[PDB]
Amino acid sequence: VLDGPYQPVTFKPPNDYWILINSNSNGVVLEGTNNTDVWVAIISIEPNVNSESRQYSLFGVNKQITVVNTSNKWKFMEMFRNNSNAEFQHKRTLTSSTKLVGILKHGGRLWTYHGETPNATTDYSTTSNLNEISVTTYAEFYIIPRSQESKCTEYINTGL
Ligand SMILES: CC(=O)N[C@H]1[C@H](O[C@H]2[C@@H](O)[C@@H](CO)O[C@@H](O[C@H]3[C@H](O)[C@@H](O)[C@@H](O)O[C@@H]3CO)[C@@H]2O)O[C@H](CO)[C@@H](O)[C@@H]1O[C@@H]1O[C@H](CO)[C@H](O)[C@H](O)[C@H]1O[C@@H]1O[C@@H](C)[C@@H](O)[C@@H](O)[C@@H]1O
Repeated sequence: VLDGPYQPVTFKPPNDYWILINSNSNGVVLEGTNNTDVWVAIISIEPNVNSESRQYSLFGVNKQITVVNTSNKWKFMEMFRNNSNAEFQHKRTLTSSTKLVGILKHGGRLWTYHGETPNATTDYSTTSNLNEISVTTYAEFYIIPRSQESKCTEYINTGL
């Protein structure tokens, strides 16, 4: 039985649970910060978009990012910085036919998926303040224990 769907909210995800977000839409999918050394946002770009400048609100502030996606898959850009005075930079990308995006707090690190479905894999950003990372989701989501991560990886890559 799936733990969800839950509607968009700001919360503090517990350690060792995947938050799996089911985006139908373009724009910001999630954003998270501990206000110290992690700011992350995942931004969705629909299929077959030629190069263009778009505006996104990250933590209440408007940013202009130039995007492109000539694929028939959706593209999710992971934007990141580790300091409040820095600018957001593109760190990684997930290219997806399923439109599911994941985040996980585990083992002193923050985990997301990247690469291209059906072979998306996990990678991490480091932090010395993991517990304090909160997230705001902009679409409905499910919660899946890390003990069942192979299921979450299956969903990411082949659909709910
Ligand atoms: C190898 C592994 O288990 N991969 C896991 C990944 O594990 C990390 C994680 O636990 C971090 C925590 O900070 O520690 C890493 O290990 C450290 C170790 O403590 C020290 O030796 C240190 O000095 O260095 C190493 C490495 O830096 C662990 O390796 O955790 C992530 C987040 O949950 C998992 O996504 C990842 O799991 C693998 O993911 C692959 C896709 O990228 C692929 O799907 C693999 O099948 C998958 O592994 C399988 O599932 C895991 C959840 C776990 O059950 C593993 O045993 C299993 O093979």
